[PDB]
Amino acid sequence: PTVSQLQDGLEHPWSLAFLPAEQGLLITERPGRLRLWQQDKGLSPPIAGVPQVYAEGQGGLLEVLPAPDFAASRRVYLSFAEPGEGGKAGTAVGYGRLSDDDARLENFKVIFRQQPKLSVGNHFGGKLAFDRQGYLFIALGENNQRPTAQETDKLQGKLVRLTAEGAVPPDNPWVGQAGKRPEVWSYGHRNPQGLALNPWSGAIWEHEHGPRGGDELNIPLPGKNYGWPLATYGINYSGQPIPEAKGERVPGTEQPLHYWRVSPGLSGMAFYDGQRFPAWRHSLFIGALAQKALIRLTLEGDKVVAEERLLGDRGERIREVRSGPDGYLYLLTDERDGKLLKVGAS
Ligand SMILES: [Ca+2]
Repeated sequence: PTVSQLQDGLEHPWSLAFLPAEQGLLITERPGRLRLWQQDKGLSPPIAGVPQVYAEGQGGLLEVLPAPDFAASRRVYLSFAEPGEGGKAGTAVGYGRLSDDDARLENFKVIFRQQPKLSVGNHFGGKLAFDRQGYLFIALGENNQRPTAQETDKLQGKLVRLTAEGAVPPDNPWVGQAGKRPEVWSYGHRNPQGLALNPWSGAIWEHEHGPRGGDELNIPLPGKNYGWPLATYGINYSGQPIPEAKGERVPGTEQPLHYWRVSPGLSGMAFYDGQRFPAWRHSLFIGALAQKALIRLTLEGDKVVAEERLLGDRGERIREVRSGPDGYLYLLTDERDGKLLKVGAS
């Protein structure tokens, strides 16, 4: 593949999002800054009005996602780790309006908070995605408290579906059910760092880290249990089993679409529906942090039929993957001197 380094000097960049036409790209730096990159103008100073964050461990400023109607509204959603009571943090999601001159995020306000707050630095999740109807999906980790992913009254280890304003859609699976959070779409997730709308089927797909082994790709269905920590393809970091695990397959829990017994460290995900590189059409691209590579899965409908590895000689932790309107892939690398990369098939 071809690789062009478009920008360096990004401190642990986490998310990118394209703005319309040639207006550029927004990029988050996990320590807590939002930037705008454009091909002629380079990288902006930090944009004003961004929330303060819990910038410890894996937390900080996470996803940036312009609203589907950004051209009209200039609305920009952000996810981030937010401090709370008792010195524990949790994920939060809000939005503001990017000013006409790109200098300031105006009137930022939180619309959703993970509760309770249980993290001391790990497993925020944080990816965001809109579906075809404009509903907002939010992927949440279990804050490193493994059993809470199974608990229906806790927002740990859940995929959440909200309206554009953060309200609960009345057809969410748990609405009206005692002891269950009505924001929840699916449960039993560990630490999801991939979330994307399949452009052909209209289904949200998700991926998540396993512990020592067992990273997973899922197609999450409403009200379904993805099994963490009762079911897993991984073990604990010590080499002992995860204490709560009953098996790789556990009845009443849904299997992953695809799994990796040796964890690449999945991060970022994009379906390729461009015209520039026809050989890449109907592929799903996923970053690998630990294995420092880009994964390409060939799809036949909902089936994964082949797995390819790219960029394995570059030595960069791939944190973010987006399919650009110009037909190239755009990546961020997770390092102190983090990079924005433009990647093509040849
Ligand atoms: Ca699972």
